[PDB]
Amino acid sequence: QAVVTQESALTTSPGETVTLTCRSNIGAVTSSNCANWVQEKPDHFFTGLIGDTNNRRSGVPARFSGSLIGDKAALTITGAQTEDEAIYFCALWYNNLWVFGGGTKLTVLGQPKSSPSVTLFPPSSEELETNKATLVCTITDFYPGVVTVDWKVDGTPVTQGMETTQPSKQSNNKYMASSYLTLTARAWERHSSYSCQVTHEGHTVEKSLSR
Amino acid sequence: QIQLVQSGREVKNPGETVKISCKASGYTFTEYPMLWVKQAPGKGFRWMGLIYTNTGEPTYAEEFKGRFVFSLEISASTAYLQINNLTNEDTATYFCVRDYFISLDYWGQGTTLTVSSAKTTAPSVYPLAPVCGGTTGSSVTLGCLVKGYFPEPVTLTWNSGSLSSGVHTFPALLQSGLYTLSSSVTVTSNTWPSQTITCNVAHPASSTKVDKKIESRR
Amino acid sequence: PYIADCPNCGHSRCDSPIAIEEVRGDAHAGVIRIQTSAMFGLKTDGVDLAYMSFMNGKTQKSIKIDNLHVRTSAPCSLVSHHGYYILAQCPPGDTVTVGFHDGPNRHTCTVAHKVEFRPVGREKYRHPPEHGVELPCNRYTHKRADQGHYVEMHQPGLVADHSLLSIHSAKVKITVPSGAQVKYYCKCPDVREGITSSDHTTTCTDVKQCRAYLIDNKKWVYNSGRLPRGEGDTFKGKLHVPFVPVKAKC
Repeated sequence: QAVVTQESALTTSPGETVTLTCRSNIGAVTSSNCANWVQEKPDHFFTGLIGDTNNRRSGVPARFSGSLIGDKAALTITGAQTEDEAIYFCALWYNNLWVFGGGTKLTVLGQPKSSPSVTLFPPSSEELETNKATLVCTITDFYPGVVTVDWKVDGTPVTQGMETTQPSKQSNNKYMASSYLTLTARAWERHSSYSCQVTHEGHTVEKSLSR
Repeated sequence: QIQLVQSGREVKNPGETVKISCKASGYTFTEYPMLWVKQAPGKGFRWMGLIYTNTGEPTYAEEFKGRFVFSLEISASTAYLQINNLTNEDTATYFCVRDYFISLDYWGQGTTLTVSSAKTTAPSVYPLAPVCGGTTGSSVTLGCLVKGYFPEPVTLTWNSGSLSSGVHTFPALLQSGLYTLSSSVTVTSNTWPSQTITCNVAHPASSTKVDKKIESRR
Repeated sequence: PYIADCPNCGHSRCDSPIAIEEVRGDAHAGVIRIQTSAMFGLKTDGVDLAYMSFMNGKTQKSIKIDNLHVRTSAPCSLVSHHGYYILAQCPPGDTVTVGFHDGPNRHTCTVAHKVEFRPVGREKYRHPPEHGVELPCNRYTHKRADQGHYVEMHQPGLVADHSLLSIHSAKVKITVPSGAQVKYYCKCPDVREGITSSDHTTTCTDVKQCRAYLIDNKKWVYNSGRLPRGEGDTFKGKLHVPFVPVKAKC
């Protein structure tokens, strides 16, 4: 019966100072709200940063500090780093329960771009023994995390049969994704040239197999 | 130091019950109670309640008083979430968390539930070896395709888990009523096919375990 | 220095540290022995009877006695203080009305008590003269080196202090004086005893439905009727009275 509000997204560059805020719909935030700040890195990875407004969890870099600014709780990153790019959630206590904010997606300049590593595999034979054939195109270590995957059977853009996952964040903070093109044992044996084309930060990478 | 490791992700058809465990490490269980948080797919983070790991009394958020029941295997430093008469809109991830320092200091890994009607289909595990010709670089990428299973989850390792560096496991995705997953691994060109590289797959719901060694196409 | 509920504390019933109990207009010499709930005398620690320690907050304030006023129908004359207790030469009065001046505030305390001063003798004066015969009156001493009686003085019970119950930005937040023992729960279900450092409150939110308590029994008290019992035990603390009634010849 209280609504915590946070900035939606904030973009900064390595070395800058950035402030995230946490607003309560009922009134000014005070020390009896024990503002907590939590960080979510990709992979459902949670860590606590600050608690009780300004207590930094142990092993959280000092570039992170909490405080009350005006009528709201604030988190300041002093010397933001590339590693700080994540979702920050604030939590406020209200005498009997906790209310979490919507979280702020923070983007920090860094991590020089990285091209994808693409590999296309042929349907294995145990699978061709099922009267099925699935060409797997794996794409890993790319950043920025956005790609376009296009399949081309025998020179012709396939347009049905393919499925491409959504970019998932790896540990190093780069992304990955795979695309599947399912044919029939038979569709397989028919056509002759398969190719998985991946477009990333303007360059294209085509990986073709030959049956 | 502090590790809260949670159970793996379940699939359950509407109406069922689930018991999600949270095994605590590094602290004295008894002086720090447990927060249960629901991060629903879109919606963001929500406090489900707190359990006094000393007395055993639970607090539920009003949204959670009813089908939700917190309990603890005190003795083993485990806290547990049980959601009875599962509703389809309970698919989400649930985190256990330690309340300390006027807030929460450590969060668990999460246990994701997918409430969904469906039978039980064992996966087909297929080796992904490089193209029949050449493939000559400083390294080499092999793969493993886990196709057509239900429900979640499956676990996948490489060489019983001794080969973890250079691995990309790709989140399972639903296609035509079944889940499909895949994984790649990259090693130096001297390692393979000199040394054996094996994909290990388990599907608990069907009691299926498959070990598939990646063999050269010729 | 105990604090209790003065009955007509300037306006009405406050809680003054100098809350007057046990008025004794029972002697003859124009004198009354009084007990404040405040313990003036030495400071908190060790020095100078003529200083002044009452309770402000949960805390003492061991400072100078500068502007004490006992009074009745007329302003009385102090005789001596020791402990919780003051002796003062008063005239007759329907009431008794006590008060110092901290300096920012008057901060007095007043009470009903039938007072008279018959001198001993077949003369019914209203006041002691300068001359006349001496004969065996009843009267209290000036002094402190006194053991002729002792009153029970065991612990305080708890006391309220809602300055503790702050807010943790959504939850009601208790704290502690110095690690003292704060006895805590709210109408809702949360922590049920409270023997703690600064806790929070998971369940309730409102300050007005919680147990702001101070089990702070490092120093005993007088066993005033305006004390809540320390429920645990009859702790020790048998403690003398200074102002014994003695057989002075007024």
